[PDB]
Amino acid sequence: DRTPLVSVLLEGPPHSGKTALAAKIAEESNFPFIKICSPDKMIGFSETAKCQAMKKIFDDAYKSQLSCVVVDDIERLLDYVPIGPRFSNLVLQALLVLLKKAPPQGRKLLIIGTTSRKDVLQEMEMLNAFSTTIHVPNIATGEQLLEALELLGNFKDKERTTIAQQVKGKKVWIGIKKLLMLIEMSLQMDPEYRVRKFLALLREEGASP
Amino acid sequence: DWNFEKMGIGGLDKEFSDIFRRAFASRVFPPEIVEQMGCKHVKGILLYGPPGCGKTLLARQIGKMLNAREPKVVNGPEILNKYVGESEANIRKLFADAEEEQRRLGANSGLHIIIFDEIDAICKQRGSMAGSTGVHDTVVNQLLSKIDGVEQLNNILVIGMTNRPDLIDEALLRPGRLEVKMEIGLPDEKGRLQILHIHTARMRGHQLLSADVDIKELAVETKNFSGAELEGLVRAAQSTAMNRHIKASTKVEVDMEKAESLQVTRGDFLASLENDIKPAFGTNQEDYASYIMNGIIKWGDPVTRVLDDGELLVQQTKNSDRTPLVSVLLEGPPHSGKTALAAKIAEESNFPFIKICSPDKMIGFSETAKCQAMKKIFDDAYKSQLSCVVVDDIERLLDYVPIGPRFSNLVLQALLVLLKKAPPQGRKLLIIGTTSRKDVLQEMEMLNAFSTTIHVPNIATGEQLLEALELLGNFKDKERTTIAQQVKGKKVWIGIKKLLMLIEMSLQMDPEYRVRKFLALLREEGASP
Ligand SMILES: Nc1ncnc2c1ncn2[C@@H]1O[C@H](COP(=O)(O)OP(=O)(O)OP(=O)(O)O)[C@@H](O)[C@H]1O
Ligand SMILES: Nc1ncnc2c1ncn2[C@@H]1O[C@H](COP(=O)(O)OP(=O)(O)O)[C@@H](O)[C@H]1O
Repeated sequence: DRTPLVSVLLEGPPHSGKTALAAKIAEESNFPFIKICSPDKMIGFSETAKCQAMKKIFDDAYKSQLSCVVVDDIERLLDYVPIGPRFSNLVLQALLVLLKKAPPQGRKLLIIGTTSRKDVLQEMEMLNAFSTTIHVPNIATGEQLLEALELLGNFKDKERTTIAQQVKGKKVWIGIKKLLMLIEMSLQMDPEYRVRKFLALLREEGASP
Repeated sequence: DWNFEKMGIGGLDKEFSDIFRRAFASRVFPPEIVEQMGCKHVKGILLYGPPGCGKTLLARQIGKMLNAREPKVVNGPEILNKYVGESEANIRKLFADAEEEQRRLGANSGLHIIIFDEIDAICKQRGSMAGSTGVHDTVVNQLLSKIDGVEQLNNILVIGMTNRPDLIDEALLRPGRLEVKMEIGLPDEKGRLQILHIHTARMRGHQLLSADVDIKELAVETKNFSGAELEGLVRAAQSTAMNRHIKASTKVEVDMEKAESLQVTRGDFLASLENDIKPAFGTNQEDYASYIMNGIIKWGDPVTRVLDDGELLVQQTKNSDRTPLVSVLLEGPPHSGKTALAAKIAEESNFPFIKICSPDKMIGFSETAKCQAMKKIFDDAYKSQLSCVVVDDIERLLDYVPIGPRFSNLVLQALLVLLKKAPPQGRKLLIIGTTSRKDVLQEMEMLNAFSTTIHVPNIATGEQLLEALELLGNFKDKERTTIAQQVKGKKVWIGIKKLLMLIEMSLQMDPEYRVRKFLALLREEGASP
């Protein structure tokens, strides 16, 4: 009752799977009113239109005894691009004002964010508004890679052994979505050369943490 | 009576049954039980889909089915007038007969039908902010007041048709107003079969069609036709058959009975298919001739490598379930001929819907117009079971110039967003980009959105240039030997288009002095990366 408004930021490396986890949390919330404010439904909008859309979503969110709103891929809303830099000021000011506005008496709210560039948000003095942050990591060991390959269920036992013998000798750094894409790309060759191409792609993609 | 087929509509099996069940189930049941229950009647429905797929026809047929009076067709753009209180007056004139007849006859009145066409051009979301009210904030208010107001009308039905179902107000779609929504999409094989039967029943009856015409074949041939396209095909075929009959009669003194025997039509169908009808949601054969103009000549292994990689990507995007969206980027030095290979891959794709987006058609356009054009192209691409879209130059769409640097941010955001949006369930897409400056793209952080990259190199050996000259076949044997001896050294660096231009320029001198000019031009050019 002393904290009617809460916030949280989910951040990590790209191709790591943030939106899915945010949606899963929202679904498991069991709240009467759940919404998503994504940037792919505002293609071509100017600044003021985006401001109006965000305000309209939050106005509706303010008319229920409970709520939950997800703002995902913030850096797309702000219109950021490293050259310059350049971005939109009106949207940033609107978001900063809305992140600390209390609903009418007796009602409650919860906001979840998402991003892939934490430092750039830190430079704008934004992390002073979010109450806390959570970190989503990538795959960082051969055992986890083999476990994921098993759970997906693509390769046989002999191929599992062949890949393990070579891949258990060091550490790896790869996201989950990229892993699915690599598997799908590998499966287009003839049955003989599948594992070789998979290993070649994995070696090429591998980079220092 | 339902008999969807008898009425004159084919391919609408479920989008008719659901309508009949949900909306019209309380108009035909015995009045006694309906009155005993005490349930009102639905007050309208909404139809949205691609143009030319048979919406207005369904509205008129529904109107005729219920013994309703003559519908009042209205066009959305025509209601607006520039004086105060003229648009509202027009919107308020359509509901006169219903009010008068209910006031007179009590509760035994008939049924009136009103058809709004392009309902999204007068009814847009109202502006909440003070001082930011729209210009058409009164038409919507008048329409909302009339549809369901203080005085009830229980003898009306409003049918609205549109194409952009997401711009319409949200107070106009609650269960009281226009509470049923339906989608009419492009017909599949069975729908085309039914439509062709409906449109050739008359010719079959009058005994004019040949015995060698097979409707199933023509059903398979047309892949993304709508109804209007099929009807136009039939009419064009019959017209060309008439023209052939007249030509045969005039050319020769043959008996008229022979001409009437020739009145049967077999080749007309294929001729019209290949030369008369141009689908909007189908492959276009007129553009590849304008991009791959001089053809693909195999001068080395790199061409084979690139084509094989493209084929692999296509085969992946066809037969996958975990990746409905795939992207690829062709990058290389200038004048290497990237657009030609991209178009060749697209042509060899064998996909129902192929389109090319290039900046040549956007001269003088402001950035917002370019955004709208790209959005429309992708929106069209989202309506087919398979697709392929080509973005020609990703460096002129941005208006990049090294000084500054200066470019347009909004188009870049549109591109970055549109490379991640997946199509509706079950449909698949493929995107091929073509660029000449990959480093600047990497600076903008666009190179991480793509999936894979392909490299298109230049000629880098003497024997490759000699083989290219052989394939082009311009110079004779002695000049061939002279050139081969001169540049046997493998330190050449030239683009294919530049090679064509140099050959054309060098050919303009007299027969004696032709090799020297070509060699001088080649030497003047660069010789290393
Ligand atoms: N193997 C080949 N690869 C590419 N183009 C070829 C080949 N053989 C012949 N050509 C011809 O070369 C020309 C290719 O020019 P194209 O328009 O693709 O250039 P480009 O690389 O897009 O140019 P720029 O980057 O300067 O805009 C076409 O006439 C094509 O017919
Ligand atoms: N399902 C169908 N079966 C047969 N013909 C159709 C069908 N749908 C459309 N047509 C043809 O298309 C023509 C025009 O359709 P139209 O009413 O203009 O559609 P829209 O509402 O998209 O403008 C009609 O005259 C009709 O012959």
